[PDB]
Amino acid sequence: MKRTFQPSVLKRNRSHGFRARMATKNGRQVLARRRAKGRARLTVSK
Amino acid sequence: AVVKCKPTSPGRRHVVKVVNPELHKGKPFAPLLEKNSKSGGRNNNGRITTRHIGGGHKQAYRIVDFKRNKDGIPAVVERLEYDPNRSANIALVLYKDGERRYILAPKGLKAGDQIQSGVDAAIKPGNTLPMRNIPVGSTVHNVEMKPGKGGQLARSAGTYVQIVARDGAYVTLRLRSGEMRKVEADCRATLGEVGNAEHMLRVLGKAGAARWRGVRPTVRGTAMNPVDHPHGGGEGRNFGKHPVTPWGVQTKGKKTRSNKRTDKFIVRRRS
RNA sequence: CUUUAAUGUUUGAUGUUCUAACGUUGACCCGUAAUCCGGGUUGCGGACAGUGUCUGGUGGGUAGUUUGACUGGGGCGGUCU
RNA sequence: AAUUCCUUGUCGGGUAAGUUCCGACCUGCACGAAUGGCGUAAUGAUGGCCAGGCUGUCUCCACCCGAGACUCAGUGAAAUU
RNA sequence: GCUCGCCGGAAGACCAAGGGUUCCUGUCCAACGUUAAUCGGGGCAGGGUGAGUCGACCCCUAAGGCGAGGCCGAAAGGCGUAGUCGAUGGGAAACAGGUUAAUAUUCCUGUACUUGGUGUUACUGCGAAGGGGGGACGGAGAAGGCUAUGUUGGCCGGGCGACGGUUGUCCCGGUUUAAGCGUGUAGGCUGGUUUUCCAGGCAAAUCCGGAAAAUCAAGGCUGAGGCGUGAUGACGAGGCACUACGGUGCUGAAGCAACAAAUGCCCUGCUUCCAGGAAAAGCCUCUAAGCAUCAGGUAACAUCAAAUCGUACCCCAAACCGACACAGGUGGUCAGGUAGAGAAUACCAAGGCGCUUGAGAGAACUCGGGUGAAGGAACUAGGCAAAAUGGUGCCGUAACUUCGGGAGAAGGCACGCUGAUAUGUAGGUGAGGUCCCUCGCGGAUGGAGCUGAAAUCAGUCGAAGAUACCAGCUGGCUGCAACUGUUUAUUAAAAACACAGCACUGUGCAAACACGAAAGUGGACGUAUACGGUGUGACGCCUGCCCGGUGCCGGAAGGUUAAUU
RNA sequence: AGGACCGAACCGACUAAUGUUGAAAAAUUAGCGGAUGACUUGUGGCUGGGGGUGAAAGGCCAAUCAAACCGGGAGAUAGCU
Ligand SMILES: [Mg+2]
Ligand SMILES: [Mg+2]
Ligand SMILES: [Mg+2]
Ligand SMILES: [Mg+2]
Ligand SMILES: [Mg+2]
Ligand SMILES: [Mg+2]
Ligand SMILES: [Mg+2]
Ligand SMILES: [Mg+2]
Ligand SMILES: [Mg+2]
Ligand SMILES: [Mg+2]
Ligand SMILES: [Mg+2]
Ligand SMILES: [Mg+2]
Ligand SMILES: [Mg+2]
Ligand SMILES: [Mg+2]
Ligand SMILES: [Mg+2]
Ligand SMILES: [Mg+2]
Ligand SMILES: [Mg+2]
Ligand SMILES: [Mg+2]
Ligand SMILES: [Mg+2]
Ligand SMILES: [Mg+2]
Ligand SMILES: [Mg+2]
Ligand SMILES: [Mg+2]
Ligand SMILES: [Mg+2]
Ligand SMILES: [Mg+2]
Ligand SMILES: [Mg+2]
Ligand SMILES: [Mg+2]
Ligand SMILES: [Mg+2]
Ligand SMILES: [Mg+2]
Ligand SMILES: [Mg+2]
Ligand SMILES: [Mg+2]
Ligand SMILES: [Mg+2]
Ligand SMILES: [Mg+2]
Ligand SMILES: [Mg+2]
Ligand SMILES: [Mg+2]
Ligand SMILES: [Mg+2]
Ligand SMILES: [Mg+2]
Ligand SMILES: [Mg+2]
Ligand SMILES: [Mg+2]
Ligand SMILES: [Mg+2]
Ligand SMILES: [Mg+2]
Ligand SMILES: [Mg+2]
Ligand SMILES: [Mg+2]
Ligand SMILES: [Mg+2]
Ligand SMILES: [Mg+2]
Ligand SMILES: [Mg+2]
Ligand SMILES: [Mg+2]
Ligand SMILES: [Mg+2]
Ligand SMILES: [Mg+2]
Ligand SMILES: [Mg+2]
Ligand SMILES: [Mg+2]
Ligand SMILES: [Mg+2]
Ligand SMILES: [Mg+2]
Ligand SMILES: [Mg+2]
Ligand SMILES: [Mg+2]
Ligand SMILES: [Mg+2]
Ligand SMILES: [Mg+2]
Ligand SMILES: [Mg+2]
Ligand SMILES: [Mg+2]
Ligand SMILES: [Mg+2]
Ligand SMILES: [Mg+2]
Ligand SMILES: [Mg+2]
Ligand SMILES: [Mg+2]
Ligand SMILES: [Mg+2]
Ligand SMILES: [Mg+2]
Ligand SMILES: [Mg+2]
Ligand SMILES: [Mg+2]
Ligand SMILES: [Mg+2]
Ligand SMILES: [Mg+2]
Ligand SMILES: [Mg+2]
Ligand SMILES: [Mg+2]
Ligand SMILES: [Mg+2]
Ligand SMILES: [Mg+2]
Ligand SMILES: [Mg+2]
Ligand SMILES: [Mg+2]
Ligand SMILES: [Mg+2]
Ligand SMILES: [Mg+2]
Ligand SMILES: [Mg+2]
Ligand SMILES: [Mg+2]
Ligand SMILES: [Mg+2]
Ligand SMILES: [Mg+2]
Ligand SMILES: [Mg+2]
Ligand SMILES: [Mg+2]
Ligand SMILES: [Mg+2]
Ligand SMILES: [Mg+2]
Ligand SMILES: [Mg+2]
Ligand SMILES: [Mg+2]
Ligand SMILES: [Mg+2]
Ligand SMILES: [Mg+2]
Ligand SMILES: [Mg+2]
Ligand SMILES: [Mg+2]
Ligand SMILES: [Mg+2]
Ligand SMILES: [Mg+2]
Ligand SMILES: [Mg+2]
Ligand SMILES: [Mg+2]
Ligand SMILES: [Mg+2]
Ligand SMILES: [Mg+2]
Ligand SMILES: [Mg+2]
Ligand SMILES: [Mg+2]
Ligand SMILES: [Mg+2]
Ligand SMILES: [Mg+2]
Ligand SMILES: [Mg+2]
Ligand SMILES: [Mg+2]
Ligand SMILES: [Mg+2]
Ligand SMILES: [Mg+2]
Ligand SMILES: [Mg+2]
Ligand SMILES: [Mg+2]
Ligand SMILES: [Mg+2]
Ligand SMILES: [Mg+2]
Ligand SMILES: [Mg+2]
Ligand SMILES: [Mg+2]
Ligand SMILES: [Mg+2]
Ligand SMILES: [Mg+2]
Ligand SMILES: [Mg+2]
Ligand SMILES: [Mg+2]
Ligand SMILES: [Mg+2]
Repeated sequence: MKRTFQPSVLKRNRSHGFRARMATKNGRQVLARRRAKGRARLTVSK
Repeated sequence: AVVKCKPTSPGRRHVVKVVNPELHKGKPFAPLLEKNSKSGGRNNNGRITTRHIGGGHKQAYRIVDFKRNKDGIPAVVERLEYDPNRSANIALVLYKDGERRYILAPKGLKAGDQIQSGVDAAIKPGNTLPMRNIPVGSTVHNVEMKPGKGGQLARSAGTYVQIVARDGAYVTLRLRSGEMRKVEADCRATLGEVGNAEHMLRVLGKAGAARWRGVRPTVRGTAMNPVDHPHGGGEGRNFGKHPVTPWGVQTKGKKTRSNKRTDKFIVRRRS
């Protein structure tokens, strides 16, 4: 029974990472929404 | 030489293959190869634009001399080879100064022959001349449309063009579709027909034999749902519609050519 | 006034020719170490093609919607002043 | 008849007895020639029918081997009201 | 601790992804563990990961991403040139033994190798953002030579057996050794050498390509394994002394041969087929600009440097994805013995486990199995389930057929053990010895030793000899679809979809068509024997009448007809 | 030679029984189909919601599909309970 979540660090960073949020105009507004909300962690990069 | 295969298997029963024993068996010429990759019918937007493409064997690209540009230097044919990128064969020629090139193989060309290009060449197959110097009525292939551009007409296997009439600065040609076209007489053309005239006698034989050529299955429009194809829908086999394309245009009888810039070069259409 | 020819104005249409607008996914040189782009020499088309405004036709390819009530359950039949 | 309502049409074969099956008739409610017509060797976890072997499927059930069910010690739910 | 049972192509061992202290030691039993707990992957404290050679980093590129200028677009932004990123691919180098509670190709012992920097000496023309070579490449098949490994014999050490026999043709154990260096073997590919010239490689070339002569015929490249050395070493049965009954230290015999043998290596080889099978750098070579007592290049010796990050542990799972200590899922590697065609199957080796509730009893009923008198589908929607056949060799085999098939059609006979032919046969492999030799990992001859099916004849045991596990039920008529294939992840696998084949129709290349306000891109680096759309669906015999209706194609004499004036 | 034949690994999913507050939000056990190819598999990449992809079932697009999920218009409207 294969599941939907198959982990991979390389493809997690290439999609939801910080350097991928800041490349597009709509991805930088995600960070501005999470900075205004007050999130301890902005992106997945750890 | 078409050879029918014996029916030792259901998929081998109807196969007819064309075999040429004079083709080179080893590897092709290294300096004249390149790299091309499959596309799958997708364009730079990522979407499918041409349907029923994808898969197949891997191929290389061979640089063929479509211009036949160097003049006054004879060449001698060395071998006939198999080109996966086209239905005709090719021939590797060696020029007198020591330069090698790939050309289309005319019908009746064999290793040891002589070829020549320019305005002072003889009228023998495989020679390239401007159409001012070619007698009216000759059968030619690899025809040009603009002087210096390169050959564009009659490049498949067994095709040719017929020189019908010369009128000043224009020569009239009969294309394989039975269409009359005027072309500037400065354009070049190669004498003779194209080889591999037996190409059309082959029979693939099985479904898998077409997947080796990157062709994917075609689904009939009437087998889909109404949302998909204008032909879709039905409880049983109901059609009751005028046949059309998947996008809603008459698929039978309706002309689609709309070009007004180059109608002055067409004498009469194929009909 | 009718039927009519002639000198002369208004031009409407039909071809032919030309090159300077315009096109070139023909060849060559330079920026330049570059099959994009730009500039120049040349050949070929040429007031055609094409684009903007207005306009007649076609247009389930797409969109928004309509498709009545009574009724010994609803439809069919009948009815509505 | 993957099509035939009436219909389990009528005749023959197979069964002691056959609304299913095989072969024919034509009266085709409402087959028919690339929304293909009629055949067709091989192929099929394809639909229907008949035989040989085989048997607890059955006449009609009987005994035996293990896991629960039952009693004892420890832990300890649920729908519903 | 002694017995019992289970897995053993895994339920053993090692990598990768993923996780992150679960690793080791001391200590505790509140909560966690489907029960108790002195135990734990639980609580608290301390300890543990050592690299010039393994991986990352680094040089180079594929698909693809971004993109100075640039083209386009109400704005945001889209595409793209020069460039620059991007492995799942290409590029230099290390092996054996010992050691810790926990790390080791990293530490220690022995023996090695690679790439640069500087210095000395000796010869000499060096030089790229450029040319050429190479790197560099498919599927299938077959044979030969080897190795890993295994069996047996010899050798060494030990034993003389709880119950009949066991000084022998008896029993148990061991018989191990690497990278590196020299040799260039089975075998594979290939003609070498010297002069002259050229419209080619964007200029140049002595390099590659081409052309014309003369001379010699063997030159060169690649290559498993074996042998010598590494190694007078390390390892090793066992014995000996204590013990803080965990273990410490010393010594240490033999360490050979034959036969069988891979899916691994020679092999990126050879043969053959059509569907015709990546790029760039590292590397070799050639010159241009420039320098020419210089800088540079080659060689011998000395010496320096190789930084930074990962390294514990989970080994197809109690630590990863499934809410769980969940009968599920997870890429690659290794591959012992007997029987066997086998990586199936049965029993075992190395190794690992008995699945975190037990003790009784021996009711109905439920689940998984074993056997059954006479009958044999009478059951039932339906032979659903169950029962039955099942191997090798030989004999034999119908209609029909597209001549391949049908066909393993159907059906039948033999099968164990012992003896002889033959104190072990045909065959396989092969040491001495003899001769020759361009002398070597050589050639011929020779046959000791080792291994060894299959058959025939005779005898013999049982109810049964393919004795267990394993392992087709068969035949006759008929509808549908030619066939292999695809499909409703999770109630439908089919007659539905596809298919090779056929026909109509559009397209002359800045092609028709499709994604796109556009620039562009696919079609295609293709050119009517090509590409797109539609229907039918192998093959055989064929495809008849209708243009009134709807649709489409061609023509423009006449009527009506928009903006415009 | 073979979209060839029998059959393990590997890929699937035709029948029956159990399970159905399951060991499991699709499995287990016994048989079953393909198994050199239209095959299967690791890593990375590309196509985005009136859109993609589809050997075509209205199938699949993170246990969600005759139009995904999140946030907003928004306290939509509700002659109805
Ligand atoms: Mg792109
Ligand atoms: Mg087709
Ligand atoms: Mg459908
Ligand atoms: Mg429609
Ligand atoms: Mg119908
Ligand atoms: Mg109709
Ligand atoms: Mg002109
Ligand atoms: Mg104009
Ligand atoms: Mg106009
Ligand atoms: Mg509508
Ligand atoms: Mg509305
Ligand atoms: Mg009403
Ligand atoms: Mg009523
Ligand atoms: Mg009836
Ligand atoms: Mg009768
Ligand atoms: Mg009966
Ligand atoms: Mg009767
Ligand atoms: Mg009966
Ligand atoms: Mg009857
Ligand atoms: Mg019946
Ligand atoms: Mg009948
Ligand atoms: Mg009849
Ligand atoms: Mg009729
Ligand atoms: Mg019909
Ligand atoms: Mg018809
Ligand atoms: Mg049909
Ligand atoms: Mg028929
Ligand atoms: Mg049949
Ligand atoms: Mg099938
Ligand atoms: Mg049947
Ligand atoms: Mg019968
Ligand atoms: Mg019977
Ligand atoms: Mg019986
Ligand atoms: Mg009973
Ligand atoms: Mg139980
Ligand atoms: Mg409660
Ligand atoms: Mg066992
Ligand atoms: Mg097994
Ligand atoms: Mg890790
Ligand atoms: Mg912890
Ligand atoms: Mg502890
Ligand atoms: Mg207690
Ligand atoms: Mg407890
Ligand atoms: Mg702990
Ligand atoms: Mg390394
Ligand atoms: Mg990196
Ligand atoms: Mg790129
Ligand atoms: Mg870009
Ligand atoms: Mg820019
Ligand atoms: Mg790079
Ligand atoms: Mg890599
Ligand atoms: Mg490498
Ligand atoms: Mg070291
Ligand atoms: Mg300790
Ligand atoms: Mg360890
Ligand atoms: Mg070591
Ligand atoms: Mg060391
Ligand atoms: Mg040490
Ligand atoms: Mg180069
Ligand atoms: Mg490679
Ligand atoms: Mg080959
Ligand atoms: Mg050996
Ligand atoms: Mg005794
Ligand atoms: Mg005794
Ligand atoms: Mg022994
Ligand atoms: Mg020994
Ligand atoms: Mg040799
Ligand atoms: Mg280079
Ligand atoms: Mg480790
Ligand atoms: Mg692991
Ligand atoms: Mg394991
Ligand atoms: Mg447990
Ligand atoms: Mg588990
Ligand atoms: Mg074994
Ligand atoms: Mg067997
Ligand atoms: Mg019982
Ligand atoms: Mg029972
Ligand atoms: Mg009985
Ligand atoms: Mg009995
Ligand atoms: Mg009996
Ligand atoms: Mg019987
Ligand atoms: Mg009956
Ligand atoms: Mg009955
Ligand atoms: Mg059955
Ligand atoms: Mg059975
Ligand atoms: Mg038959
Ligand atoms: Mg079977
Ligand atoms: Mg019937
Ligand atoms: Mg079929
Ligand atoms: Mg499926
Ligand atoms: Mg289903
Ligand atoms: Mg034809
Ligand atoms: Mg045509
Ligand atoms: Mg059809
Ligand atoms: Mg037909
Ligand atoms: Mg007709
Ligand atoms: Mg008509
Ligand atoms: Mg008419
Ligand atoms: Mg008309
Ligand atoms: Mg096959
Ligand atoms: Mg089969
Ligand atoms: Mg099979
Ligand atoms: Mg089987
Ligand atoms: Mg099913
Ligand atoms: Mg079922
Ligand atoms: Mg199977
Ligand atoms: Mg199964
Ligand atoms: Mg992936
Ligand atoms: Mg869509
Ligand atoms: Mg699509
Ligand atoms: Mg439907
Ligand atoms: Mg909607
Ligand atoms: Mg809201
Ligand atoms: Mg509300
Ligand atoms: Mg509002």
